[PDB]
Amino acid sequence: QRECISVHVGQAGVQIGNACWELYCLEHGIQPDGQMPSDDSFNTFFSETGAGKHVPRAVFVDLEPTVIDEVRTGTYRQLFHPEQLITGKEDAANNYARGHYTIGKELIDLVLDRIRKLADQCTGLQGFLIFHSFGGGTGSGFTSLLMERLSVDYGKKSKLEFSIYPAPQVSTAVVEPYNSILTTHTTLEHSDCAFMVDNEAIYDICRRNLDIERPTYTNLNRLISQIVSSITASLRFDGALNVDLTEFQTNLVPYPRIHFPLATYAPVISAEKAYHEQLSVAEITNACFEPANQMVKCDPRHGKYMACCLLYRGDVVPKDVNAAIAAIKTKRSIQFVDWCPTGFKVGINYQPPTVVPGDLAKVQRAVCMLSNTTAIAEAWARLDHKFDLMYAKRAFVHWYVGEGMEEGEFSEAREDMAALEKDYEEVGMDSVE
Amino acid sequence: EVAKLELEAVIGFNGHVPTGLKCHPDQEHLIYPLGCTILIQAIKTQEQNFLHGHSNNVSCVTISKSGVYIASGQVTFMGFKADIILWDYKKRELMARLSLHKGKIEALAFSPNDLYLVSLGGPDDGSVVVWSIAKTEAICGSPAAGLNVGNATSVVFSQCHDEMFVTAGNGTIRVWELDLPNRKIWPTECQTGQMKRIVMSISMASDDSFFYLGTTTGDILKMNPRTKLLADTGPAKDKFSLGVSAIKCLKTGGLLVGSGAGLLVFCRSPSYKPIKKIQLQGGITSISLRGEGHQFFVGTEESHIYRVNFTDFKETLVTTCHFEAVEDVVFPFGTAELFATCAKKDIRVWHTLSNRELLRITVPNMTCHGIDFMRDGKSLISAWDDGKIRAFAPETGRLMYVISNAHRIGVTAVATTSDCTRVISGGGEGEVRVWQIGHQTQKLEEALKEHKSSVSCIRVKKNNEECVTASTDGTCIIWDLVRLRRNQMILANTLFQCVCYHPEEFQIITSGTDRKIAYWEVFDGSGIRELDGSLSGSINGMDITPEGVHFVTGGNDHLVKVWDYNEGEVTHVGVGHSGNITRVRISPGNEYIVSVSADGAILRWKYPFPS
Amino acid sequence: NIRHWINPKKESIHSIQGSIVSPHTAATNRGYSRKNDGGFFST
Amino acid sequence: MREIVHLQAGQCGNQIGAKFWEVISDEHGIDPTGTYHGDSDLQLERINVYYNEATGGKYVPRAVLVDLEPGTMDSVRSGPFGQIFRPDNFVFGQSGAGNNWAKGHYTEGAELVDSVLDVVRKEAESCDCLQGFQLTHSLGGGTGSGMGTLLISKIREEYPDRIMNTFSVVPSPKVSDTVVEPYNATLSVHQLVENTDETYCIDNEALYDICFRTLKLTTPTYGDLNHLVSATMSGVTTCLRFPGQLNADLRKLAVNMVPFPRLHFFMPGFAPLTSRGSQQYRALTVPELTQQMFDAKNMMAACDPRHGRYLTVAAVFRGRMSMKEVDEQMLNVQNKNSSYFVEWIPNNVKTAVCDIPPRGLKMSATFIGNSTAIQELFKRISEQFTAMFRRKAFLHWYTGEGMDEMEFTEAESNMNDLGNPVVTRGAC
Amino acid sequence: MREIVHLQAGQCGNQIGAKFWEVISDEHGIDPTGTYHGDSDLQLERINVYYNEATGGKYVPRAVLVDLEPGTMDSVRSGPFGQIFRPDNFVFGQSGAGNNWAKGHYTEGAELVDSVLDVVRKEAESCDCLQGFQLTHSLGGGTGSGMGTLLISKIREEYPDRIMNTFSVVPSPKVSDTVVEPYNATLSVHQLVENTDETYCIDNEALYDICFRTLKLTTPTYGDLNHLVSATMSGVTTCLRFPGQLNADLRKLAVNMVPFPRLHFFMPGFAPLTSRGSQQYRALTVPELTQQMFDAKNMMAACDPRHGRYLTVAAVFRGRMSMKEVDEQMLNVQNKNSSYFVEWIPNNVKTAVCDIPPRGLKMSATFIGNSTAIQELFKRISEQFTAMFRRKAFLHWYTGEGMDEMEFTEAESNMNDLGNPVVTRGAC
Ligand SMILES: Nc1nc2c(ncn2[C@@H]2O[C@H](COP(=O)(O)OP(=O)(O)OP(=O)(O)O)[C@@H](O)[C@H]2O)c(=O)[nH]1
Ligand SMILES: Nc1nc2c(ncn2[C@@H]2O[C@H](COP(=O)(O)OP(=O)(O)O)[C@@H](O)[C@H]2O)c(=O)[nH]1
Ligand SMILES: Nc1nc2c(ncn2[C@@H]2O[C@H](COP(=O)(O)OP(=O)(O)O)[C@@H](O)[C@H]2O)c(=O)[nH]1
Repeated sequence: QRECISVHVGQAGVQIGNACWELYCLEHGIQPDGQMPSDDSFNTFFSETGAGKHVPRAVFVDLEPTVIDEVRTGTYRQLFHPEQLITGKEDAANNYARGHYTIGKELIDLVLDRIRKLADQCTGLQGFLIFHSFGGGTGSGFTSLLMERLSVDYGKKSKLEFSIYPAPQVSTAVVEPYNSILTTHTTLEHSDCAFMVDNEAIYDICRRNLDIERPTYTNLNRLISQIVSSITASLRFDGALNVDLTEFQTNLVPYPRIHFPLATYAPVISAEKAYHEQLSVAEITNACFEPANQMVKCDPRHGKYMACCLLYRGDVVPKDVNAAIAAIKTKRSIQFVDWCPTGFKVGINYQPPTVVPGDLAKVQRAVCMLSNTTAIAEAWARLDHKFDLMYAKRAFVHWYVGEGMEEGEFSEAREDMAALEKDYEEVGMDSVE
Repeated sequence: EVAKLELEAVIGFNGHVPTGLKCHPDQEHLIYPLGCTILIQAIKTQEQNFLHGHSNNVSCVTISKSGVYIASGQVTFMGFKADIILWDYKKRELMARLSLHKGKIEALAFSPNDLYLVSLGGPDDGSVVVWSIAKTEAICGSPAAGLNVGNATSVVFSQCHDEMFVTAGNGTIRVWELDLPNRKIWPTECQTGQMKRIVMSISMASDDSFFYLGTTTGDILKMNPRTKLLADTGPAKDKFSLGVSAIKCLKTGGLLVGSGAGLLVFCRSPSYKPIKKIQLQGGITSISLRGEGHQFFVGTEESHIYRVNFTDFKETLVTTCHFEAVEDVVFPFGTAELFATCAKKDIRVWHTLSNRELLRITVPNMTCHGIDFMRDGKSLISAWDDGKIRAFAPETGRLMYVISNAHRIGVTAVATTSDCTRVISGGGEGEVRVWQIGHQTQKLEEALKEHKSSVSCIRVKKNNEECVTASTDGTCIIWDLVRLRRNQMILANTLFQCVCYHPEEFQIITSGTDRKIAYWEVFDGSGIRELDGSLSGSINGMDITPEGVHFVTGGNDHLVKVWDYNEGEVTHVGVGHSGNITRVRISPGNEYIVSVSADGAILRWKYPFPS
Repeated sequence: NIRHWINPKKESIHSIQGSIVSPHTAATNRGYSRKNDGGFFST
Repeated sequence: MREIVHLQAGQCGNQIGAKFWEVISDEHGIDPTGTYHGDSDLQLERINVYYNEATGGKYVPRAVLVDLEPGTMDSVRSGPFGQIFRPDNFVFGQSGAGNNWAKGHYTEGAELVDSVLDVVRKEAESCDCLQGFQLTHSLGGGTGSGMGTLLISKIREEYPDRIMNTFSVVPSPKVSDTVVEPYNATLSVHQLVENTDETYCIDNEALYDICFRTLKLTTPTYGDLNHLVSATMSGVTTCLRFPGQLNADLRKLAVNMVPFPRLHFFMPGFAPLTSRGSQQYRALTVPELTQQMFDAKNMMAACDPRHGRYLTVAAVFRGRMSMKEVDEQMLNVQNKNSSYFVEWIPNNVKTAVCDIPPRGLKMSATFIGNSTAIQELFKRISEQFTAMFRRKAFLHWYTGEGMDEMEFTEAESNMNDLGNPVVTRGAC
Repeated sequence: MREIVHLQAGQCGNQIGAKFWEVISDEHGIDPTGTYHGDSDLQLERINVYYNEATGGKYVPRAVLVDLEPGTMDSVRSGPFGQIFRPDNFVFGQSGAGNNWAKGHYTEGAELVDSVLDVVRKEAESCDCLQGFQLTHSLGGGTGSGMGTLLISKIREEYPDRIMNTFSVVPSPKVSDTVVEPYNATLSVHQLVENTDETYCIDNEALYDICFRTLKLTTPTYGDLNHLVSATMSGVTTCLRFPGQLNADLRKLAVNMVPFPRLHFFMPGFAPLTSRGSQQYRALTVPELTQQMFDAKNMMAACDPRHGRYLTVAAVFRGRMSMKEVDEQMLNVQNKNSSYFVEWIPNNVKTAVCDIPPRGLKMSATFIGNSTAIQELFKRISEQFTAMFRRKAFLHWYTGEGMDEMEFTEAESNMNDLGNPVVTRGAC
């Protein structure tokens, strides 16, 4: 009854969604055949069909195969309808021009057609959850074109991203600042809330608390999957504070442009550290507020917390939730913005977090903080500085302009980012009038 | 005192050795290699005899034409010398301990009239060496290959005189001639025009007309030893798939060729057109003649031994084995004449009295590390290095379920409760994950885990309330399968590879890399005693009799010992294992003992006590 | 006579989905490190 | 689904491409007869990158083998994996190479190139979608220098939207195998500079040094010499053929590698390199793979990176491995060697990972580097050309076969105009 | 996590280290093959102090072997524990050592030192917290005299926060096995003073004194001499590899035994040393360890400790033993032999205790002492220098290979200046 469509664009989107649906099938007790062994909680992320097959409400888009083919030849081949997995024929090749101008048109009509066909088999659609990076050509250009077309066709809907930001230190590609600047410039006016996840901060988390020494990207994608499975948990189960996507939308976005929260999680403990720990409410709230479980590499003390929502999941009591929030509002290390005295959105659910065969521990409590803070101004600024240093003397510009890109959109993307940093500064300082 | 049990049956054949399975000219005995020994098998009366003494796995075996001398090789360690043990047959003794090669022995051949032996070395040496048979020392030798070519892979003598070595390999076809007056070998290269082929199997005829080379390119090339130049080439079209890895030149006119896909073809050589073609599972590695050549013996690389007739080409599977390492054998609760063995690529069930395969599951390349039958006998649980726990059908081989991504670094041990509801797993990371099985669902109850290393074995109390998990970090935990936590924790200074409850459940018996068997109390986890049990080698695998008087052990010392519980001296002691013993099991009827090792050998014993 | 069941999918030894093995042998962690201020890791 | 058309030009190119085909046939599981006998379905899943499907599972590579003299064709056909090639796409010519660029380009190459273009067009038409062309040749000498660059020109005119990789053997200063190598390499580089999107210079001296010290070989022959070249062949196209986290194909390597269209001259590297005796003492792991990858002795071209600033770097890893270890080690090398990387390009290393390593190993790493230091090759060739051209020596054959002085002058001036940008970015 | 990079220079240092690796592999349970065949798990926990890895747990030491003569490496390879070292760590040269400090320091030694330092780095950045470089050499002679000090100078320039532990064999007063040992010793101490933090003087006459009077052997061998030297090698470093009460590693030893940075020349001793006959009449306990460890008979440098006061001393014990033993007896010694410890420093005795003793014993002790008695060792070499420098003999190779008279005057002046604090602090 309260459904939202998942879109998975790029290799990051496809692998994160692989981990996501791996979590979702064991959450709602669905075997990887579509059949559910022997109540409306499955209707939101799965769709009922005769003989009990439960098809996902997901569109896996990738401009190049073998990443979709991992799904089509893996253990989840029968769960997905084998047309929803949409493949191109050429890799977009880390290029926003290829992603949005030249090879996006051979699939945008098919992707929109299947978005429409999945949307029509839906009574109350709550919106879109879109998984991509600010990186590769597919995950930048195709999601930019998708935001364009979804703004034209379903403009009143909610569009929430779960983006993989380029890390300020480690990165993946040379062309990362170009692609990131272009996708966020084109997507600033059409994206409505973008939850920001950074791989180096996941690295620090899984290295420090989760006791893994050499994990691949699969653990990172699973940790993102838990965050999305608990932002979307109250419209699936029953609690006391029932929170929805439009609730998060209103609560996290003060200004029309200012819509970039960071997602953080409670215990990422790996079960040789859990039986020796209370795992209560106050200490996991403190752990989320700690400036080390931040999931993008920025210091909150180098910034201002401005609006946050706590999503408590499991056996939680509202008095302890209130006590934790009252304890947080007193400490001066975590300081709010002076014009927002009510800066907390509380949403609690009665479903304990599941365990997938994986590495996260069996816990009875979890918290996701989704926090729109000014401290990601710096994280925008380092990538802008990289953009300047690489844009000084036409590095890799000919690759863009030879595909259909106009040189002036590099410029207007740069001043759009300048206006975004100016808006962050303008909302930063305290009121004096 | 120290008695011997009985050698009932042995199942094993190392088919990876090129020119392996042979046939002595007594027409009634098979010479085939397995592990660090060579097996004598009489075909008609079926008795097994062992050719003991090699301090590593075999690499090549050959027999003299007269049929009174046998030679074998080793795969010994890097830098250390290899050896050839020059056996005689009629009294079966270690006659000579030839040793020159800084690597592995890789080709061996005896002269037509037994005077000389040739010792084409390994991929570190690349040398030909002649050893005389009368004096049993070497005469001369040289680098086998040129410095612009690869290495030599096979060597052969002549058939009418003692002077015409043929060495072949990675484009290194040479016809060497001995010069025993001045005691040196003369090399002569061969040039096959523009052809540059890689040779695996070499042979020649009864007379010294031509010698035949089967190549990795799927063609057979005949070469004239005298004039030292190629003559004819193989099937221009329809080249043999993979490559001709086993060739034998018959006396009359013809050739037997065997591909890497098992394509045994009797061909004749103006054109090498297939006259009689037979598909055999496994890559044909050895072709031997039963005397004149009316019956053959084909040893495939999948450890399948075939016996065919030349007049009609009909096939009799006589010995099927494990082609890689075995890791577990189990018996169902009840009948003792069916036992299941798992391996590096497959799980097979065996009828015991006939020593014969009955069902094989051939999950491709991933290693199983343990199996166990359910108490009701309707599914065989199998732990793979997939991280998965499969449930195969006990009669037809079907996936009833696959437990996906269960354990991170593989699943090493499994056990099943008596109520046929819980399967306890154990993997590399040390988790003792318990899974509940229903009609169509399987769930993770709670991940019991304290261990910091692999879980070697898991045993379950007959009340299915207690379980013990031997771990390779020196810990045995008495878990508690009602409320799912730890009761007692035995800590030692070894790596446990085998744990076993007392049959009426007082003390756990543990052993491993300490070469020391230990009895452990389960009240506070104290040590009752600490007795010996291996001179040099980790002891891997134990099983108590159901009565509770004697247990059986076998480890890296290649030798099974049956101990008493109240006592603990050696009662009876069996020998004959050609490799590292990985498990031992007593039959539920308390009649037989089945011992599985790492060379791929299934040995059967008699449990020689009525208790 | 011998019954078979070849698995329909032929997997590979490098596409498996677990945690990758430490090159330092795990029981007696050898090349070895600590965590950022201390830890005996997970194996 | 993407595929590569393989071309072999010259004796050097034919032997190197042959060793490529042994390596790729070993990787995918094709025996010398053409039958698929592998062990994993992932090899057969993307078999249509190099092998056209034939009748009855007899997969034939999409390689066009061309030489101006029918002597190397018989060697390749009579080699081990010789009955894998189609017996019809062997385009030869009953003539001589001459080791002369004029004879290979404005003469018999120009009258065999119609047949070659026909065969390459047939192979490039037997396509669902092609990604581009790779050509193996040697600039020093004939056939590959003249007719190889001619075929490069015609194919670039015909198909302008496809990626070209040219693996070119370039002469060394310690030793030369042909006295007109400076002229031939000069006129070949003049056409390589504005045509191909990726060039891979392979130097015989540096490859011999790799065979000396890293491999500890006593007599590395040509078969052992071109094997590493085939390894760095397969490294750049691995993720096109095999799955993995963070795939990378030729086009994304190009768009991530070259900041300017003229600067596309690389130097390759393959770094699970262990000697036979020292293999048992190795502990194969990501940090020492990266150490051997960035060590200035595995470099396939005879140009030291310590005398230049890296413009861009790419590392295509193969094997099951930790990308914490990948990202951390690439930032360790980027921060430890800060003066060897250009400061105007941040995060100037591309990372690729594949699941499937080469057979007989567990973990491999193919290094592709656009460095400054290509001057130590190009200025060397220019110095040899300047010393030889002033006396009008070894040149009357070039003029008699149909060339003028102006094209020689244009070629030398174009290497001066090619060395100018790649030195002005060395001082920013 | 603390690693030690082990360096072997010269013939003497090569055999000393090629007995140390056997004794430490006997302690750690490693066979000649390289795998672990031991009894207790407590060995394998801390073998990242001398041993790097290989696949399959086949442990390989982090020793860089170097000598200018390629004949000692053959003996090391053919020795008992020879197939455990890296063959790429066998850095040799096809030249002559020549027992010549100039020939080892300003020539072919300096031509090889770059290839040596490459391997040193390849062992150094493959660590986590490197703390110490050990170097085994002989002061009298070649290679270890010239190349040893050159390597120490370059390594100290590269890594200025890690400590040098140089086990140097000084010349003996009774015998000389080379004519120019005074020249080599003077020139080598010239760089040893301002580069190293723990210099350990080993004297062959003192080793014969121990092996004849104490150990009571009839036909001693250099293997036995290097065995006692290897015993004190393992004794100094035992607190890094084995747990025990009140651990003290190398830097904590150095802080307690180096009062002034010039005064770092030590002289060691090992003392569960009994003859095969008189093992029966020992009383195996701590008081005889203390006497046999403090006496002037087990002192491995042939300079009598009764001639000069102990400035500082450490005595690291091994074995399951309570601290009544230690604290009671070293306080007893400090109180009653009060005139042999300088009074301006109270309690100049350092204690450490390890739990596991060496194999085959129960309780061992390793002396290290900063004494005044090294004044005689350096003084004797000073007159042996000035006996030959005045006549300018044995010196034309020194001038011919590129040195100067002022270098010799500076070296002798530095060592004569080193003779000053050892007499001023002896005389208060
Ligand atoms: N969790 C997760 N993140 C990934 C994965 N692959 C890539 N990423 C992130 O994505 C960035 C680069 O890959 P993408 O931007 O997704 O590339 P793409 O969107 O598929 O576009 P193309 O490169 O043209 O195929 C990296 O910086 C990673 O942080 C993945 O498999 N799992
Ligand atoms: N790496 C490698 N280089 C080769 C091989 N064969 C020849 N070369 C090189 O090719 C160069 C000359 O080839 P070339 O004369 O141009 O052959 P052509 O094109 O047929 O005329 C020589 O410098 C050789 O070093 C090979 O098999 N491998
Ligand atoms: N402890 C020990 N000392 C040795 C050994 N071999 C030689 N020496 C000493 O080393 C001194 C000379 O060595 P040196 O000339 O420096 O060796 P070289 O320079 O490499 O030729 C002699 O005085 C010996 O006493 C040994 O095996 N053990």
